Amino acid sequence: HLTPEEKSAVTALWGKVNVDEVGGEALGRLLVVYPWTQRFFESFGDLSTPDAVMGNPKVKAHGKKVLGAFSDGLAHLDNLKGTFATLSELHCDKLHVDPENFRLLGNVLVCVLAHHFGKEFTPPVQAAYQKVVAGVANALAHKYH
Amino acid sequence: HLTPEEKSAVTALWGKVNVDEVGGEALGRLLVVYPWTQRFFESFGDLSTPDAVMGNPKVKAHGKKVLGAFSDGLAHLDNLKGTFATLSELHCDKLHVDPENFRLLGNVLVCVLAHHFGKEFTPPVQAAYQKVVAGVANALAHKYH
Amino acid sequence: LSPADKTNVKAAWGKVGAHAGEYGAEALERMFLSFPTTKTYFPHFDLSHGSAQVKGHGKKVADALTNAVAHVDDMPNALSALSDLHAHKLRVDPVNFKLLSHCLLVTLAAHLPAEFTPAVHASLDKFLASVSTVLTSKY
Amino acid sequence: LSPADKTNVKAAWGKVGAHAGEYGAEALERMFLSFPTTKTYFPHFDLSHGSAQVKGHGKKVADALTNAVAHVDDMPNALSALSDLHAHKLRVDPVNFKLLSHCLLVTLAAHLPAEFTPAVHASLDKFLASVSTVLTSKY
Ligand code: HEM
Ligand code: HEM
Ligand code: HEM
Ligand code: HEM
Repeated sequence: HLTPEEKSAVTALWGKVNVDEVGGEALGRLLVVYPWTQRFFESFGDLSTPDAVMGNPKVKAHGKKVLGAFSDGLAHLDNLKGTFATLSELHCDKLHVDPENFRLLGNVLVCVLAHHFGKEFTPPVQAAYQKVVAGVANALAHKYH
Repeated sequence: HLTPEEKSAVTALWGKVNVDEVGGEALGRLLVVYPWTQRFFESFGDLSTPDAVMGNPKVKAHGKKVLGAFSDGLAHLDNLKGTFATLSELHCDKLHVDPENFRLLGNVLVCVLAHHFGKEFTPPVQAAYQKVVAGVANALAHKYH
Repeated sequence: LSPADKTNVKAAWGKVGAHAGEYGAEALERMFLSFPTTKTYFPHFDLSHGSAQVKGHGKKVADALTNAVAHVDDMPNALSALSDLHAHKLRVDPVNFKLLSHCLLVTLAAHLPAEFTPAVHASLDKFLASVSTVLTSKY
Repeated sequence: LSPADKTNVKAAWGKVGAHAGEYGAEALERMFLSFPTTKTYFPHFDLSHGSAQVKGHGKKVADALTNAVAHVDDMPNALSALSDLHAHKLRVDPVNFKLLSHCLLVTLAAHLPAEFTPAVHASLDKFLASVSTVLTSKY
């Protein structure tokens, strides 16, 4: 549940987001800050140091796909379950990712947005984004419910 | 979300449950095991010792109301959101209970059932009850989403 | 742990005695059925009911917990080797330690009705959360 | 904390300097707006944007964190009085310490772009989780 003001503030800031770099930074920081997430990405190569993680080309490329799904979600806020149906099935039945990790990635993305926009990422702007990431996490965890 | 076998096993055991005592024991144990929950129940009286908590008449009376909502949920498993609509609004907007505590109460209830039934509370029986308590916790947290 | 909690844990574990291994194997079986995501950490294991591998592993878990009860004042040192294994080698998600702790509590409630009082339940939850904190310390 | 984490925390907090109080007040404001459940702990407070009470309380939080950085090897002893207040007196739900820690990280990311590297982000998250563990130790 987003108010019309909150919806317009989220959409306005998202149009300024560099998709080619924000995604790679959010995925990279999840692997560095929460090291247990690395076991799901063994086939991505060298993840031994923070510098090796941030410089990994497979991490950067995958990050773009993650942000693409978030963009799709922002275009269909009224129907999040439908927009993430197959992705929920993939993460649950094939990868077996604990749903708590969806909340962690959402929070890391919020940190990355604050880092990229500075004082433009105001407390009301953060409040609306927290509602979005929680909605995305809940829609991804549906096939577990 | 429950198989016909799981549904019959949950229903059979629930008919044996003493509503007048199981509810009071589940609510009492939440207050003893997770002491921060006591701040929401200050007006209930003496909560100084585990024996004072378990013997408190307001804790016992309130526990019956909690179990009554769970019984209602078991009768409407396909529509949990509708069955808990106003209760979700109450816990969120009026009481401001963090949704993590709904999971804790669900888990404490599972411990109380195992304590009361012993070897009859088998691992497949627990697995079906875990699906139920998770569903109830999720339906109560809807007005936050 | 507080002195009241230490006394409750030592008294409850003394009653468990020679059945610790049995309770450990049952707690693992309860975890695999209730939370299927936990099964991915054991692909090399026979996970069927009454498995010899699950019985053998349940004994090892129980032995580690029995050693933690005896070394309650020096838990980080006694469980140091297990922290490296679970966090560095196996990369066990911290949420899974809560799932196993809950299943151990359900197992004890079903086998020790006279011992599983609200006070003892609270102390055993605090002991298992301390064990979980030590096993995830390398994160 | 590991030596690498201690060095990262001391270096990042040194750059914060005289602005700690300002960052503390902003982190609280971010928490109240993003997580409205946290507001119930402050009914006696003016919670509007730019509140003198929020500014004053943000300074006290920042002073406690600055003292924790200086006593990084002896955190349970330095923060002992604060544990009794938050757990016994105020009965603060443990989930709220995670919510405030996240809001402090967002505040630092917005004000220190050159300093908030992935390595420093990881160290500050570990430091705030250690502070939270000490403040909830009485549970
Ligand atoms: C919470 C937001 C998340 C979103 C929106 C998301 C989205 C995606 C998307 C779009 C894909 C691509 C699927 C394809 O191309 O067929 C993907 C793959 C995957 N995701 Fe996520 N994901 C999220 C969280 C997570 C988390 C928390 C983990 C584990 C820690 C995870 C692990 C994976 C893995 C392992 C793959 C497969 C990569 C491969 O095939 O090599 N995801 N995710
Ligand atoms: C998760 C399962 C839960 C269910 C099914 C549940 C159900 C209920 C029900 C039916 C009521 C009665 C409302 C009325 O009579 O109008 C109630 C009241 C309340 N619940 Fe819950 N509840 C749950 C969890 C919690 C938790 C975890 C907390 C806090 C730790 C909580 C705190 C309260 C409080 C403070 C009240 C009001 C009591 C009063 O008026 O004095 N509930 N709950
Ligand atoms: C109460 C917490 C736990 C204790 C005390 C515990 C104890 C142990 C012990 C003693 C070992 C054997 C070490 C050896 O032989 O060198 C072990 C192995 C292992 N544990 Fe845990 N463990 C706990 C929780 C977990 C959890 C939550 C998981 C994941 C769901 C897990 C997954 C494993 C795995 C995969 C192994 C290796 C099994 C093998 O390859 O043989 N453990 N654990
Ligand atoms: C990083 C974690 C935290 C630190 C370092 C911290 C620090 C402090 C300090 C230094 C005080 C003042 C103590 C005094 O003057 O005697 C205080 C008071 C208080 N804190 Fe915290 N705190 C933290 C987290 C929290 C959280 C998460 C909450 C609840 C959401 C909270 C609620 C309070 C309240 C209600 C007071 C009393 C305010 C008053 O009545 O004046 N604190 N805290």
